[PDB]
Amino acid sequence: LALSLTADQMVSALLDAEPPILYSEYDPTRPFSEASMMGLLTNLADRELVHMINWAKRVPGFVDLTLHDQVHLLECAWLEILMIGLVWRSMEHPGKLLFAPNLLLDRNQGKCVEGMVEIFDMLLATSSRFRMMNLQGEEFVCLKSIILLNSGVYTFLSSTLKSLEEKDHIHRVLDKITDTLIHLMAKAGLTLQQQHQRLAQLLLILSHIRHMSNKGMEHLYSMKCKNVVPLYDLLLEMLDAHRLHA
Amino acid sequence: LALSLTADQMVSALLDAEPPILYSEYDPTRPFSEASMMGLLTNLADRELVHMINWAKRVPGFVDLTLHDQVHLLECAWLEILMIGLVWRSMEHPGKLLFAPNLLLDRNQGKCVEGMVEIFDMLLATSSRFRMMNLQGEEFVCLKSIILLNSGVYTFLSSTLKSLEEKDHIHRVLDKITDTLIHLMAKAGLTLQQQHQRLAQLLLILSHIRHMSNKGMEHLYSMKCKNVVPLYDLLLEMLDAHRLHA
Ligand SMILES: Oc1ccc2c(c1)CC[C@H](c1ccccc1)[C@@H]2c1ccc(OCCN2CCCC2)cc1
Ligand SMILES: Oc1ccc2c(c1)CC[C@H](c1ccccc1)[C@@H]2c1ccc(OCCN2CCCC2)cc1
Repeated sequence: LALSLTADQMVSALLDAEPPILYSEYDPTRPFSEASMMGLLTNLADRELVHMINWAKRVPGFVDLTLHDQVHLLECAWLEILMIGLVWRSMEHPGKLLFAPNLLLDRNQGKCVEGMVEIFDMLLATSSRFRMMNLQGEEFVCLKSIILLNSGVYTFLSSTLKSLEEKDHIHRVLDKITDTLIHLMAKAGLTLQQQHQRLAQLLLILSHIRHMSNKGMEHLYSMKCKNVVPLYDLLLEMLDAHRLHA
Repeated sequence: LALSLTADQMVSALLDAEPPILYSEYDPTRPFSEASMMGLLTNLADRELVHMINWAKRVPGFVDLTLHDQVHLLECAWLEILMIGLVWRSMEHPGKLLFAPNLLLDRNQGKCVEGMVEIFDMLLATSSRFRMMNLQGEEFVCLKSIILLNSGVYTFLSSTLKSLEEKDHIHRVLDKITDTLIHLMAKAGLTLQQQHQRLAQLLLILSHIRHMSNKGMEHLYSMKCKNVVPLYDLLLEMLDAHRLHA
């Protein structure tokens, strides 16, 4: 039961749920001139999405939702989630984006079309902002979970009784995550004022993350495959697990 | 001095700053068939922007910024600000959007191209959400001010000393607005837990507002004039006031 966790248990569950850090797939003994940067990043992102499913299923309360609802939330959120992870791992790399341990790019490497130089700079500024806030790992996992639960919660196109229950559940969990962030902050010695202030600062950054995702989606839709499985459909298949591998 | 206001003085200043509610301009004795819905809404939005300048100049701390910074924040925020106002005035109109007192549209009226039916539904859901939260007028003016100050704050493309001071000032004001929201909430009788929870719920809605603005921008850019003054430029002229009308 997600609504029964204590703050410590919420944090411990998020921390234990973290996905791995993957590597970009390229021949390191090959000229950099030769790689397609978008190809690299597309390959990486696509591998990260499988692990994002496994992560999401471990976010307390997520699998209490309907399959359809779980797909919708991921369909709305996945790009924000890739981005907040990128920005987290880039904190200790001022001026650079740590896409993977073997793929650290500066803004000059974002310029090869099109494109990214816009998104690049925005991602770097957000990384800068987290650096300046001394964002902690325990706060980061709360925020990534909040994105998962929140990004899609006002675009469910139903007001069925089931859909009211789904939303109410999501709002309860999100409330629990707010309580957890506040707890982390009191435990770190912050005054109540600084607690409310820092909570607000962190949530306000999620709106820049939304922006960045929308801008990035604009680029990705402007380059979309034709006779392909819709994302909803890829998401649904990865989420719609059997229990034969128990 | 904005940083010296009490919570009561912040609220009183925001409340006193509210823009007027304008009317759509059309011949009411003329078939509805004949109006261009986008034409109506474009005309209205453009009139509202002048008043948004006057509003913004009254948001404590805003005119302490540089002219360039004030233009940037408005350039990033203006569509979110029109939208949050729309959603506020639509609360008491379930299923309808109160663009103006003489222009209340349901989702079926959003369908005449293209387009809006997407944006329409999103705006209605946000209105629904505020209704369900019993959003208060005093909270609404805090949130609209937060959008003004926050939407553009991580896309200033400078790290000059002046630009560090600008950002620090913005963050201080935003902090003051957080304190004010918390104050409103304690004064309304909410427990501390409910205070943190409600603060987080309200700020999380700002990310849906960002989304909606981005989607709406996508539509507006897909219909842009050629030999026209850039928005930055229109904004700069309206903001770059003389003091000859004292
Ligand atoms: O950790 C990460 C790995 C890769 C990335 C990011 C984080 C941040 C956004 C990047 C981006 C750059 C330019 C334009 C848009 C986004 C890029 C990235 C590249 C490609 C992506 O998408 C490819 C399409 N793919 C098919 C279904 C799932 C997505 C996603 C993200
Ligand atoms: O209270 C309001 C008045 C009008 C509106 C809104 C709020 C919410 C967004 C609406 C919208 C509908 C469809 C697509 C996009 C947005 C529309 C609106 C229409 C047109 C707009 O922009 C016209 C361009 N104009 C030139 C410089 C300033 C903007 C803005 C908003």
